[PDB]
Amino acid sequence: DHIKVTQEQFELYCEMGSTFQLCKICAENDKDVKIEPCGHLMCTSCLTSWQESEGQGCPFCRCEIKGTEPIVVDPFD
Amino acid sequence: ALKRIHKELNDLARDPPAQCSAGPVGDDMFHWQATIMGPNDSPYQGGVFFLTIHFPTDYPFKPPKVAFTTRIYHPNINSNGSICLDILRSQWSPALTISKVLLSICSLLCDPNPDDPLVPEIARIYKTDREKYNRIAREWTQKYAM
Ligand SMILES: [K+]
Ligand SMILES: [Zn+2]
Ligand SMILES: [Zn+2]
Repeated sequence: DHIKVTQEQFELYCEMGSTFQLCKICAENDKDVKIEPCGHLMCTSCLTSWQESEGQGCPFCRCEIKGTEPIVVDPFD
Repeated sequence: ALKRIHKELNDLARDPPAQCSAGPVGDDMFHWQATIMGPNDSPYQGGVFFLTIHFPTDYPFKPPKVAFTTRIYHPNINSNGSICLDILRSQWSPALTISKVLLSICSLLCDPNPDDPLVPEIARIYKTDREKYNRIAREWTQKYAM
């Protein structure tokens, strides 16, 4: 499943000094995984480090993870 | 942790919080300082409060440690500047920005959580005589925060 950054997403993140595709937890890797039902995007090692740290649920909202969908984000450029 | 701390510093430059600032002390990226203006809607109005922020090596999977430097009178903040706030312990999530932490601390100055106190005697006064609590909080602001 491929997600393409839109122009407005690209503008938004530029104004914020970043990119949409960047994982905002580590600010290092790009987002590779979508958490369900909430839909928060992050990289896999952040999900892993969160659980490894005893963190509960989704690293964003701490909601139960009912699913994890691999994804690929195509930068706007 | 470095990459995340680095983006936090950029985010504060891009979008400076209202009545809040933070940044590293000297050459150590893991020890920052913060300032908070006492919210206008509270007994801390007119005060300027200084805080320390220490990022642990496993940040952001563990919360930063945040404490007041400036003395303050408040049910959730003790004489060592320790802050009882849920997002700094059990409610922490890695996605919280320093900016949101500071804003949560300001909300806590406006609206204390006296049923989960760090200083019981202050919480008791807050729950019972609010006019008195306000009076004392202002005097402490005036004494140590101005
Ligand atoms: K930096
Ligand atoms: Zn990540
Ligand atoms: Zn979530």
